[PDB]
Amino acid sequence: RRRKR
Amino acid sequence: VYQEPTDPKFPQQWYLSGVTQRDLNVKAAWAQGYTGHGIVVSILDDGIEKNHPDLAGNYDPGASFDVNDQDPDPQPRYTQMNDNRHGTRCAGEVAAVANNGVCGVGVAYNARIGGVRMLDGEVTDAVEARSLGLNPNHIHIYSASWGPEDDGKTVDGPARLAEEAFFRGVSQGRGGLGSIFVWASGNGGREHDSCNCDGYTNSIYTLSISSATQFGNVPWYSEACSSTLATTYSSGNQNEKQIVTTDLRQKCTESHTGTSASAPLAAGIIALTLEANKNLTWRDMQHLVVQTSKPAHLNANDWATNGVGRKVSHSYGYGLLDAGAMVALAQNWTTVAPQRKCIIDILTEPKDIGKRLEVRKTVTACLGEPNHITRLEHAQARLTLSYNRRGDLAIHLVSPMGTRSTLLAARPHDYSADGFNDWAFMTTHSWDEDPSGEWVLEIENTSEANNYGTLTKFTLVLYGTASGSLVPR
Ligand SMILES: [Ca+2]
Ligand SMILES: [Ca+2]
Ligand SMILES: [Ca+2]
Ligand SMILES: [Cl-]
Ligand code: NA
Ligand code: NA
Ligand code: NA
Repeated sequence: RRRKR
Repeated sequence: VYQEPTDPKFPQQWYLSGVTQRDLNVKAAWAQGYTGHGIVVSILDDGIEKNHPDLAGNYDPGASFDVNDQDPDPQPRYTQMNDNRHGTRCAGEVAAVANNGVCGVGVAYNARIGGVRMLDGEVTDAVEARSLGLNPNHIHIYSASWGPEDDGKTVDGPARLAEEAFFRGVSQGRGGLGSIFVWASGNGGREHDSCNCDGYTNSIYTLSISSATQFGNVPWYSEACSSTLATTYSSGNQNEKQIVTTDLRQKCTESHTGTSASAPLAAGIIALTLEANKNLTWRDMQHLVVQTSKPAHLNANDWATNGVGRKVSHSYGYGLLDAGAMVALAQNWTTVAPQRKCIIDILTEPKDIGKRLEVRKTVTACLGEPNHITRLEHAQARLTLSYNRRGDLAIHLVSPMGTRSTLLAARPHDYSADGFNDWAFMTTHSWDEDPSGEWVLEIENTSEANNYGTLTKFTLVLYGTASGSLVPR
């Protein structure tokens, strides 16, 4: 994903 | 006489209080009467279990939305792997209900808590912007335990809509006082990542928060950089305790970990601080953090004293948050002057980097102009350069008061030949210094390889004011 947890 | 919470897992919340002094001094704030009443915090994450027995009492639908599915209900999507537990864990750190016989307590256990479901799906620029810009006259504090990949080779930050959301939030949010954006500085420690290569943490509009282990050490996942402002406790090795919070499926966990746990604790402390003075601006809040944070007994090999006598580390910023000190200093805080911005274009010609490049420049910091700055807040070195292997570069910036900020440390995995395109490396380490005088930028090849490139632009951007200084520490 473009942003990660 | 203040009575501490009776919740069953409160005794395991070692980071909130204790005789030992290895805590965030949160009970001291509670005893002054600040528990978060009237403050609204939103967790921007993968959802929030709004019916959790330790969140339902504080849940605020006005602080919540589901951006992934475009509906008001941020309930997490339930899966066998419990993938979407992350936001619920973060929310309980801020605002888990107190004295209800369930799990532990939030830092701001009387605050109102919401969540934006935005990580469980494609996280586009528009998705971030709609989450950062959610109900900005109702939500006071936004907490983000997410960001660009921590592989140690990415350089990425907010795209246009997200950056527009940051500026709208700090300018018009919270009645013109400015939305408070709290960010986790990153989990890229094992990859030798730098949190200055993350535009969210590197932003001046976010309070970037790093982690310390129970025994006061730099956790394995920690990223060092100059943009980090302060620190809260989180997890470490398996002999060190972890974070206690609400878990998915109405459970309680004592094993919340990583950078993800540090930002919500900071958001809770900032919520207590806002209750103590609701008129604080977004910049006020950063000043409070700088002045009150505590280096003592945090172990790092890079502690340095800046030009105004404050100890600062690239692992920890100004040190551990101190909730009691925050709420005390907030009560009679005088609002800072409007923010000035002094732009200094440094280069008169491109410069070959080679093995080592040093650029010296004496500046007046807009002397004689309305944007004259004698009291620095953030400073940026906005750099445009080409290089054949980006991760071999180390970049340092020295202020006129002698404070050396590491803008970029070597990143072994960063093989990129794409260089930096006006990347705004930020340092908090010269806060309250006079920025008049000689600044020094150093760019060096840390490898033995015959690397090559050119620095084509260096803009020094100074933010701050011209009044209100304290006698140096
Ligand atoms: Ca939904
Ligand atoms: Ca509870
Ligand atoms: Ca990172
Ligand atoms: Cl600006
Ligand atoms: Na404003
Ligand atoms: Na930041
Ligand atoms: Na000077």
